[PDB]
Amino acid sequence: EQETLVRPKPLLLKLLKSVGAQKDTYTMKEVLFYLGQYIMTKRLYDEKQQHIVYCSNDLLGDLFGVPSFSVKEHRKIYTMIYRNLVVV
Amino acid sequence: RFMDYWEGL
Repeated sequence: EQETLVRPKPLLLKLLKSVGAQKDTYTMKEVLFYLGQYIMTKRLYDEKQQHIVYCSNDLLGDLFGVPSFSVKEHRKIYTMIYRNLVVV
Repeated sequence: RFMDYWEGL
């Protein structure tokens, strides 16, 4: 169907494990959900403009390869996430 | 409201 099964690379797995359960494979939906929770728990967003995330000083910044991004940049977020996993 | 925006992905 439309569901996507994935296997996160080492660093993304570390990211995911800090807020969720360890699994051999995850769905893209699960990954997106956990990343949101990770960003929230670490308060990486701007309190006064919460659709803006600054990740340069965080593991997420190392994974995505950018200092910051807007939650509205869907293509960017999806492509950056795909660059950190393998589709099964 | 971060979640409101994140829900859009």
